[PDB]
Amino acid sequence: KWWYDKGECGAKDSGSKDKTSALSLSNVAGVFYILVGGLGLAMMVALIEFCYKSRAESKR
Amino acid sequence: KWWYDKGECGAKDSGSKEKTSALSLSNVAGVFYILVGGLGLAMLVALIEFCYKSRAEAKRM
Amino acid sequence: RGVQMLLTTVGAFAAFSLMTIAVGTDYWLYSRGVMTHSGLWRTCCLFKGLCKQIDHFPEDTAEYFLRAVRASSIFPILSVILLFMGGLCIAASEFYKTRHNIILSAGIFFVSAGLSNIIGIIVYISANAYSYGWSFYFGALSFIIAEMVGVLAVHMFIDRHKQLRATAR
Amino acid sequence: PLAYEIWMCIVFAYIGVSVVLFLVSRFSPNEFGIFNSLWFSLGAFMQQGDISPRSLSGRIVGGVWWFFTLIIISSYTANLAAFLTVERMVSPIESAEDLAKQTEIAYGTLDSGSTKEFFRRSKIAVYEKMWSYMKSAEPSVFTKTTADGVARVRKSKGKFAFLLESTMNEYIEQ
Amino acid sequence: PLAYEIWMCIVFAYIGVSVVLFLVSRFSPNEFGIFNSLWFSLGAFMRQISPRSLSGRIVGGVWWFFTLIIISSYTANLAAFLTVERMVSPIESAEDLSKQTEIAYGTLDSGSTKEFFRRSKIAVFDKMWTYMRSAEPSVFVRTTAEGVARVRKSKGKYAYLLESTMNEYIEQR
Amino acid sequence: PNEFGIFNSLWFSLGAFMQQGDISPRSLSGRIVGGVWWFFTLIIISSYTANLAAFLTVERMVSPIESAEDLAKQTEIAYGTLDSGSTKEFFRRSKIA
Ligand SMILES: O=c1[nH]c2cc(C(F)(F)F)c(N3CCOCC3)cc2n(CP(=O)(O)O)c1=O
Ligand SMILES: O=c1[nH]c2cc(C(F)(F)F)c(N3CCOCC3)cc2n(CP(=O)(O)O)c1=O
Ligand SMILES: O=c1[nH]c2cc(C(F)(F)F)c(N3CCOCC3)cc2n(CP(=O)(O)O)c1=O
Repeated sequence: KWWYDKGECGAKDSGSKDKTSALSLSNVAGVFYILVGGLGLAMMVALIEFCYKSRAESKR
Repeated sequence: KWWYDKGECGAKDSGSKEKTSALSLSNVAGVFYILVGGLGLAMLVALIEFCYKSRAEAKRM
Repeated sequence: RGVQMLLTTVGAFAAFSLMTIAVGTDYWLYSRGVMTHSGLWRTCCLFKGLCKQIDHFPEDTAEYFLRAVRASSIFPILSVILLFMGGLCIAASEFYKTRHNIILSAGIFFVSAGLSNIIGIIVYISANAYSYGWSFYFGALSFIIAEMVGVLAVHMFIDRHKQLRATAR
Repeated sequence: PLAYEIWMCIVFAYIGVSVVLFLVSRFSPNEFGIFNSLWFSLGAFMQQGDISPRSLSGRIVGGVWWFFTLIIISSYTANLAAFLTVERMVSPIESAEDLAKQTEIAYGTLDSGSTKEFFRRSKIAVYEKMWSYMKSAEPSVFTKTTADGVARVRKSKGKFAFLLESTMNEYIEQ
Repeated sequence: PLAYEIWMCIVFAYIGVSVVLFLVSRFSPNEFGIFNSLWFSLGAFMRQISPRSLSGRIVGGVWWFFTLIIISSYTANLAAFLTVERMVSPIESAEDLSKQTEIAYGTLDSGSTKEFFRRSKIAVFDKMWTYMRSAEPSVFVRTTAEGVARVRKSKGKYAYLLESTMNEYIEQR
Repeated sequence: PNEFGIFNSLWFSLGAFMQQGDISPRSLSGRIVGGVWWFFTLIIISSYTANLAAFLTVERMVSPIESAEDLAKQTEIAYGTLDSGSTKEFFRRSKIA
């Protein structure tokens, strides 16, 4: 009652598992972010260059 | 007591030798040096070979 | 035609100006025993306001040779001299273009000067052994502009060579 | 794992070698374009690769740049392997012999009490070495109050530790 | 190694970059085709044809660097698992016996331990006594060494509860 | 076709077995057989790389025995003294734990 229920902390569950005995994710999300950023950048560059090529070809 | 324990060196063959260093540039600087040397070698070889090719084309006519 | 030549000339001028600014001051920054700036010859702390030549070359033979190269800026000063000579050659080849073969040698000297500038940047980075100053970024951007101006110059040279080969036939 | 500053030099050498390719490929085709030279420089920068040159000079520029970046990314692989080997090193402190085995992270007790009398009147040579460390520390590791030691540990970020009773430690833990 | 859930992220990014590569390659009016673009994305994923559109080639190059970093980190993390080999115990806290039911646990058939679990007021230990008193089959052993042989022949399926001093004594034998 | 020969099929199997590679197929079935075999042997030789790295990491482990605390820290390699003498009397009448 007075050391566990009265206290302001949670259960002794270091977290999900016992320790970090498993896969890394820390760099993974950031490299996903830079991949999505480069993908969207190259997609918009491809879109504007195809728009410029279509405007040049339609106007000879 | 007065030698191993009294002193300030509490190493005592410590297993803790983490030393979280990323990388020294000394492993990279000489590799950059041989890169620049190979690039300059290739530049001068290409220049002398095209100079001899232009000289042979001017002499053959 | 002339617009690309003028763009190459002003790019070479801006690259030479940023190279002079990189030679001048604020090349690197290192917090000494407060922060301090350096320009590969002297150091200036942030008493306060004074400056002093902190380019002390003493405290295998490869370490002493690398220290001798890093001392007195052998690579980037000669690189800037080669860039000035290439700019003078480009200014001499811009007007009264008699022979169409000196432009290739001028471009080769300009690209070799840029390569020596990159090698000197590598030497100055290896001599650092915590942030960086503005003139290192300025020298890097001048290297970028020098590479782009060299690409534009050799593109104009191969266009002039193609025009000469078309007119000779 | 490598740096945040060598990468810009790698990109600078990359674009310089692409300038070399666009120069010499148009100085003697397939690599006539600036995208062709940049794309072959990218293919030489990675392991795999597309358009094979036939010249002496272009192939020797590729051989200079290519084993170079091979050794670089192999060193990246080995360096990341070394960092992940560091990532699963020694478990945290779990015994008094763990405190005796290290000297980087310091520790202290209260300046007075039967806790200090336990170490002062000890007979176990491990605890005798602990009292030798606490009696000869520079500066003094002793705090006047308990909350002073709590603030000393909380302002340490893994540099100073404190010894106390188990009930008080479990209460301050909660 | 390196992923228990991020494999689906890798596959979804593979399909997305394949769709982007097919959208660039087959919309310019050779390398076009949805199976050709998918197989070139497969060729970019592992080590060992090239586009000439100079806009989806940027996508292929960034995916190619991306999976190069992936396989480099894969080699590094696999070496990290093969290096240390510090396997851990599945049970850490006292509530872990209440948290799972695969690995069984028991006490002695007679003694103050069974009265402690029987007359307990904690709901966690009440659930423990409900599980042990209604266990199928009987988890109660006769003697101490019988429970020791039951744990040693369990291979990580059944545990025994006793005093701490006797457990630490048997632990050092 | 291009992989009509037995040497062509064996050579493409060798190219799919290593990292690098030559003659690109165009079929659905041949490309999916290559995709099955190729990531397979990719994981195999990556595991070879990591396993050899682990073995060389083992190769530079703990230095040999150099102190009595090194003897106290291990239990795999046993040790003994003579059955009689002041050597055994030194350990019998010792005070250091
Ligand atoms: O008789 C004693 N009874 C004590 C009882 C307690 C408490 F647990 F709070 F009841 C404590 N604390 C534990 C640590 O945090 C500060 C207070 C200290 C005590 N001390 C001082 P010691 O000699 O250093 O142990 C005594 O002398
Ligand atoms: O007074 C008691 N003293 C006891 C002392 C011991 C010990 F000292 F450890 F030997 C033990 N064991 C526990 C494990 O090792 C084998 C025997 C049982 C005891 N019991 C029976 P309980 O009712 O189960 O506690 C008592 O009644
Ligand atoms: O008085 C003693 N003088 C001793 C002198 C020697 C020698 F070094 F050869 F001179 C030795 N050995 C060293 C080890 O190899 C066998 C012979 C033993 C001696 N012992 C027996 P300890 O008590 O076991 O030391 C004595 O008692």
